[PDB]
This record gives sequence, C-alpha cells and structure tokens, in this order.
Amino acid sequence: MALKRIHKELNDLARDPPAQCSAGPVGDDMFHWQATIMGPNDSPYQGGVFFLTIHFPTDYPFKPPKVAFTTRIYHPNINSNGSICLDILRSQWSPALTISKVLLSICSLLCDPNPDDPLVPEIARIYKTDREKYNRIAREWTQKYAM
Amino acid sequence: VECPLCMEPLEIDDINFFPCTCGYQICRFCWHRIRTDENGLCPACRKPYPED
Ligand SMILES: [Zn+2]
Ligand SMILES: [Zn+2]
Repeated sequence: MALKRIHKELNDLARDPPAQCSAGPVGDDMFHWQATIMGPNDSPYQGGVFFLTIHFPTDYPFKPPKVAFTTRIYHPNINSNGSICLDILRSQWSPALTISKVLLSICSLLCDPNPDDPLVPEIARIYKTDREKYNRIAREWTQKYAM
Repeated sequence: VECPLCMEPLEIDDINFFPCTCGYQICRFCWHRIRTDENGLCPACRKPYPED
C-alpha cells in the first residue's frame, strides 16, 4: 500500500545510491533506516562509515521523518546525541518527499555547515566564531570514528 | 508506473487522475491518504488540493 516506499527506497539507494548518501541495511525496525553518509572533499569530512538512523512514523510519506544520527560525527548541525534537523523538514513539509531529497539535504549541509545552532549550540558556535577551530577537530573526529 | 507517494504501482485509469495540474499524478490509493492525516496538500507545492 504505502509501506513499500520504505523498502523500495531502501533498495533503490542501495544499488545506485545518490551523492554521498547510501542506503542498504535496516535498523532495529523497518521504519528505522540505517543509512550511511560520506563526507565531501571541500570540507573536513571523510567517507568512512557514518550511520544515520532515520525513524519514519506510520505516515512516513506524509509526516516529517525523525532523523537521528547513530554515529557521533563532529558536525555543527549534527549534535553528539544524534540530533540532526533538516531545514526543509522544519515546520512540516510537502506530504510525500523521497528520502533521496532528505538525504541530499544532509550532503549539502556537509559542504560548509550552517551557523544556526540546533539542540546544542557548542558545535555551531565554534564554527561561527572560527573555521579552523572546528576544522581541526572535524577531520580528527571523523577519522577516530571511522571504523 | 509507480506513484512516488508510496512507491507502489498505479491503475490504467489512474494515470489521468491528478489532484493537481502540476503534472503530479498519483493513484487514488495515495491521494485519499493525504486527505486523511495531512491537510491534503501537494507533495511538491505545499498548496491545498482543489480536489474534494
Ligand atoms: Zn499508491
Ligand atoms: Zn501542485
């Protein structure tokens, strides 16, 4: 009926994944997408293996999916606890939007993050104050968390 | 043909069934859902559907 979208997009972004965002395996639940993202070449973010557990509700293609990063990555817009909020997913959104667009939004946020702080401002404040201050730790953290 | 609303197939007579003239066609078993939990908006416009 409508659940097929979860598996369809899962396999879709598994065989031929878009830019940086890749899918494949699932989490503890079918509505718990365990996607993996890769860092860009311009910003201090490497590929490695960063998991992002996206939780879809009973209205996945109608209600904004709750994205919760599994792998703690040092990103000004990605809190250490996994708090990652998408700009286009803020204040509702247009009913049915492919996960590809949602994931691509994170990719665009990887190339030079946003100074707008989310849950914990620390990561955004350091970026807003000085780039190098966050650049040095970003590339270090992404490496130490690259298993 | 599969509606991007649920990644599920469509009907022959559903191909001409579009609640919006923005080229966005979707099977009846998809549009009805938008009018159930959502405000009945266009998945690529955020605007309310002219459909009943
Ligand atoms: Zn459908
Ligand atoms: Zn429209």
